[PDB]
Amino acid sequence: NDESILLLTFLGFTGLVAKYLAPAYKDFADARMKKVSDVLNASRNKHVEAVK
Amino acid sequence: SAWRKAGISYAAYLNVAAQAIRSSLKTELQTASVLNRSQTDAFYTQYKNGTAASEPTPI
Amino acid sequence: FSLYTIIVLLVITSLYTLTNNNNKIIGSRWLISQEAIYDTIMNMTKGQIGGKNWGLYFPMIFTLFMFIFIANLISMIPYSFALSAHLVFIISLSIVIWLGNTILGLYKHGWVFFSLFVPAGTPLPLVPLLVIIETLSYFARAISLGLRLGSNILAGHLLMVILAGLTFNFMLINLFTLVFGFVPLAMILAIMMLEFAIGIIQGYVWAILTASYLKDAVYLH
Amino acid sequence: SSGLKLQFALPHETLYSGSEVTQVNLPAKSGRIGVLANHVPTVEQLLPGVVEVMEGSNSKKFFISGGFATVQPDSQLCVTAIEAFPLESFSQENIKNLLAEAKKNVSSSDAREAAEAAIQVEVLENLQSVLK
Amino acid sequence: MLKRFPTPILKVYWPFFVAGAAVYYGMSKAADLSSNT
Amino acid sequence: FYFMNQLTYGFLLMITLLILFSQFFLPMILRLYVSRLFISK
Amino acid sequence: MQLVLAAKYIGAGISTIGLLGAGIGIAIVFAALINGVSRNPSIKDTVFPMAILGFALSEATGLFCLMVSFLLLF
Amino acid sequence: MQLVLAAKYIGAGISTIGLLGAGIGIAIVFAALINGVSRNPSIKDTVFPMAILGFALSEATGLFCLMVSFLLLF
Amino acid sequence: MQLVLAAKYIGAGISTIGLLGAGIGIAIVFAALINGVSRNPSIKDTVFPMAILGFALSEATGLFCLMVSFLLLF
Amino acid sequence: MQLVLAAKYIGAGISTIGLLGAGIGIAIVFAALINGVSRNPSIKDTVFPMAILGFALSEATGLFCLMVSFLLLFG
Amino acid sequence: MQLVLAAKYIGAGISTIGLLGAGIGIAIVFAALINGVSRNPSIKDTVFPMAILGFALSEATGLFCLMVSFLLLF
Amino acid sequence: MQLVLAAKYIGAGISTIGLLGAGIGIAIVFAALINGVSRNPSIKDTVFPMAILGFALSEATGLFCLMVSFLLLF
Amino acid sequence: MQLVLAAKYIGAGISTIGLLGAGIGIAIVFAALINGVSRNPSIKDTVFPMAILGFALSEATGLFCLMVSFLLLFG
Amino acid sequence: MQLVLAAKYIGAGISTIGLLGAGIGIAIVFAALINGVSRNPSIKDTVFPMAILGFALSEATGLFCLMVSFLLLF
Amino acid sequence: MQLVLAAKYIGAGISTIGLLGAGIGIAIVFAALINGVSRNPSIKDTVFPMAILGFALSEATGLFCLMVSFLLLF
Amino acid sequence: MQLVLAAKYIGAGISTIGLLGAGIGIAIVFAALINGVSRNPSIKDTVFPMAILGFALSEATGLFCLMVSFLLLF
Amino acid sequence: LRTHPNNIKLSINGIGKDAPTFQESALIADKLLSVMKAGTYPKISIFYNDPVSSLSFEPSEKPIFNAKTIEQSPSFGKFEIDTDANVPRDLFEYTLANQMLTAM
Repeated sequence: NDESILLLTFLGFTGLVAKYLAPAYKDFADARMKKVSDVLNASRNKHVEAVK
Repeated sequence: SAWRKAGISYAAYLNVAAQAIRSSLKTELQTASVLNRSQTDAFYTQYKNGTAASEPTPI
Repeated sequence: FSLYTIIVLLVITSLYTLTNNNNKIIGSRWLISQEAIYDTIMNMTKGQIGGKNWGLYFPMIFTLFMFIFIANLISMIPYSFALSAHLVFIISLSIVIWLGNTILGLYKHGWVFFSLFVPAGTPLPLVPLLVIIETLSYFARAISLGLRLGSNILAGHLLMVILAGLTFNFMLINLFTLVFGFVPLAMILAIMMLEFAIGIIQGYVWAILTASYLKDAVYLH
Repeated sequence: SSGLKLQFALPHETLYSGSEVTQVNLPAKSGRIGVLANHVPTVEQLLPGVVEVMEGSNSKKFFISGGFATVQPDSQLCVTAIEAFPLESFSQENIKNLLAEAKKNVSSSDAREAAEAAIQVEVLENLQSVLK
Repeated sequence: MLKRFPTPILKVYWPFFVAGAAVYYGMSKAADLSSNT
Repeated sequence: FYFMNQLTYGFLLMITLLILFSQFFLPMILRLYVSRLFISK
Repeated sequence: MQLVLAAKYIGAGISTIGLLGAGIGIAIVFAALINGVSRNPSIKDTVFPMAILGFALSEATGLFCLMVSFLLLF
Repeated sequence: MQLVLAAKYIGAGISTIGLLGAGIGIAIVFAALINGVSRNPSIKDTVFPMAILGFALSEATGLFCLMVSFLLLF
Repeated sequence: MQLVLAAKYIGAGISTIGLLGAGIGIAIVFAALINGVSRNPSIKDTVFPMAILGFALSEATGLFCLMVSFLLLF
Repeated sequence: MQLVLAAKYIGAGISTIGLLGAGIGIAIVFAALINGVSRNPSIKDTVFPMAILGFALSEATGLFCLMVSFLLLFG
Repeated sequence: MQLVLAAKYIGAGISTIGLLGAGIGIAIVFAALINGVSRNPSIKDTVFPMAILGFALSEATGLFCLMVSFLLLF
Repeated sequence: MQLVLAAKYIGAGISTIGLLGAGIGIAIVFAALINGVSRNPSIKDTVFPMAILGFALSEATGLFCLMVSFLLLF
Repeated sequence: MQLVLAAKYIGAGISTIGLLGAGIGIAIVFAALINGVSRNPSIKDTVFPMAILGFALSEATGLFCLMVSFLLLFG
Repeated sequence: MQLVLAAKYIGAGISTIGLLGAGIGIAIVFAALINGVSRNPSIKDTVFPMAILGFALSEATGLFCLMVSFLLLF
Repeated sequence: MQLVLAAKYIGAGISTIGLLGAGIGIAIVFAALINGVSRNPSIKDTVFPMAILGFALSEATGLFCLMVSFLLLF
Repeated sequence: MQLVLAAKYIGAGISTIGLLGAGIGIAIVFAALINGVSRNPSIKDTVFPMAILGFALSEATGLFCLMVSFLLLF
Repeated sequence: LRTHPNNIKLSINGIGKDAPTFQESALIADKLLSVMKAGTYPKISIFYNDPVSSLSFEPSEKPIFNAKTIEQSPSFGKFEIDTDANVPRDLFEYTLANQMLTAM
């Protein structure tokens, strides 16, 4: 069936995405989360040192 | 030819070219300046934070 | 087709409404997927239409950008949502954008807008030819925007459809149950990764072209 | 400007400095370049070879040992040089050939010395071709 | 959560609205003239 | 040439994009950015 | 009308050939554009927008070739 | 009506000849990308965008070139 | 009676292939232009008008090809 | 049979001239590869993933022209 | 009397295709203009008139092929 | 009746025209390899082994055009 | 007699194709001429003669095709 | 027996074109050969083997049209 | 008897497509020639011999196309 | 044999196109040759045998086009 | 040594024996660009005194241009360059040699 091969192929690209794109994108996204967190803590540090 | 990649550097290219030009010439052309060019005694030494002299290797 | 166009409205409305657990400043896992694209959009818009009134003339280029890139995204589902295989809407709104920048130039400049078809310095004996040289290209690039997106998306939809229909004797009766007999599936998967790539890149490049036409409209070159 | 103002300089004895010159054919990094008048500005290294300087005098062969093809927009070409080349005194074969053979024989040293030996062999071949 | 912000509605997109009206007029006039269906 | 449900509905929907998104979403992305700016000074 | 439509279709099919040059040239314009912007990182602001206008005017030729192909078809 | 569909098939073929321009264009834009990054490493993160746009445009030329083939074919 | 129009269509379709010549013309003109403006930004206002006239005349040849295509068809 | 199948096979023969572009494209792809890597060897790790992207896309368009030929040769 | 003018139109078209040489050539010599004048703008007036007199007859090559096409048409 | 085999034969003949891609392909890749080895004598051992992969890829287009031609011969 | 002149016209057109080579070459040769004079402004006086000689004989090559097109059209 | 032989001759005549690949093969192969030996006189024993391999593999696919043409001519 | 002489005329007409070889060849050989002469004029009498040999070979290819066109014509 | 002879004439007339291989080939090989002898004179005796080798091996391609054109003629 | 012993990392002796020679200076430049990799540092400072006519001296310093500021510059387009020739690095090494030799 034409509709049989299509669903299997879509499962294939979902598996490929989870195997390759999902980990790399996860690392990039978590790195950006971490960068935002450290700049927030740097802002807090600047505030508390200025108050001190 | 391969001074940048395989050779030492471009300065080595000029060094070898000048040495070949001076040495491979006529006997009467080996003047005092050519003698100074041939004679090299730059004993460079690698110092450090504690002035650890590695070695005065010839140039 | 109407119910299918509402679906893309629901998916991208949920991009933020159904994403932020408490609207945290750190951002959720799907708020990032939109602020990153927003950052890219603001970056190359200030790159291309950089100067005054760029901010006032950014939002509709942005709106076209998400329109087109989720429109390409929904063309990955196997019952591909490639505008229900009609794709004439791209042409109609490309003509709409052409009329929009034409009116932009005619109001911002007026009679100076006719100087958009002639550059700053041209030879006197050669200007009457180059004016008509540069005019018809401008009125013609009102279908060039449409056929690009139409080409890529529906070409992909019909090539996967054609490959799937052509895949009749691969494992049922054919004894070659290996990649030699499974070339259809292999090139289908290759052309689908290609399709995703060309869809995202073509959305970005059409954003560039629309920004370029807006720059030609609000400014003079 | 009419012609060129060649500035041929050496660390020991400069040759020319703002002197009128017609052709300053010099061995560029790729090949050799012909300079006649108001040449396009450019900066590029020179391999050793004859720097042909046509002036009011007769033919003047000037083999170079290193320099740059630095030309100004105002036709003030400045060919830096290290070693001069007398028209006839420098041309000798016995000592050059003996040194070339000796260097080829002692060219089997380490790779750092091997590259220098190969470059010396190539420049000796260039000298032999220049000898004519 | 949901913020209704006052943003330009037609101050900058008005030529786009004229273009939309023009395309509506073209579709309406071509539904019987240029349709040929 | 039937375009009643392909042109009109899509056109209205893209007005919904151009209005609702530019009123809500890009504004609150920029609100996130400017709030980060404000806390960062 | 049979051979007439056949030749109209053939004429459209050959008219679309008028875009091989457009296809390679609207690519080489950006190719040399990125080569130049690599030569000077900082000229992008002035080499980009006019490169895009040259792009539009270089896609124009393929644009008219498909226009005449459509005229042959329709 | 047999020769009409025959000429439809010929028109589709002579139309899909025109993707060779796309084939040259994609390769040449990527070629500009690669030698530009090669001669100086620091420009790659700026050059890659317009390289992939070079792909997008060059392929799009072929897609709309044999779009008249598909219309001819279908 | 009908293949006369068929030959008209074929001639127009083969005539509109000169458009890609103008496409190459204008495209390589722009590519050389930005290659030569990347070096010496100062040489821009003198390479502008003559660039304009050059791609103008290349597109003029291309549009004359389009015009003879139209004349053969019309 | 007859002129319809004859025209189908004529189209099958003609459609392969599009592979000119694919072949020349992969060719100049590797020509640029070899020239850029020869300019400096340290750039190989940055150019190789873009290199694989490039030649993969070139035979992707080659695949496009060959399967249009494949469809054109069949019913 | 019928295929007479049919082949006349065929010949007019296959003569009008002959504009590629002029189209590419005027622009390639003009690309030489661009790169040369970028190398040195001081001799712009030295390379300009030769260019004019050259690509004028380069377009005249077109003009001869167009004369052939017109004699093939009328 | 024999037109099917006849058209198969001209189709295969023009399908051998797919070999130009591979021919000029081998040409340019080998020549650029020669240039690269000339520029860097020490890079031959790192360019040739990768070059074999692209040689297989460029024979691939040749044998693809060959086998589509063969489908029209046998 | 009709196919005679019909193929005569077809041959004249496919002969006047051979003018594309001239239309390319006559321009590229003096393209390199101006490139050289840009590199060396004072060398025009000597690079002009043989460059325009090749230029004129390329005109002649194109004129062969023009003449044979006229022969297949006016004879 | 008549149109089949006609198609055989036509196909051989058009297929023998495919040696443009071998022609441009030798073209740019010994172009790079000469360029490399001129710029690198010492590098000859390396350029020449790859050069003759380039000649051989370019002419192989160039004459892979010629030998099928002979198979198609006879 | 109409179609055989028609074939002769058509073959004679297409035999002139070979002029790309001759014309482009002479053009490029003197393009590189004058580029080299400008890069240095001290080797005029050495580069001229293979230059006149270059006309000889390229115009010889031209004469081959001429004599095929003439033999097909006569 | 009537239409057979006509197709033989067409086959020769389309066989003679392929001389472009040799035409561009030998020409650009010897353009590189003259560039190489210009840039350095010491490489002349080393490149010239390669030049005549390319001469022979591309007149080979010219000769194959010759006798495929002549085989159908005779 | 007595001012900044930590900063110094290379010393060369036996240079001021007599009038300068080009070979020794060029070899010193090669060693400096090899072991210290002067290309990494955007700015290189060379210290050398300058007498006006006879008596008065000043510590004149001449800037050194690296390959980074040669491959790109405000006016690098005026002078024709060959990308394949690697003229940025070539000119960087040439100026490092000539300026240092004449400075010494």
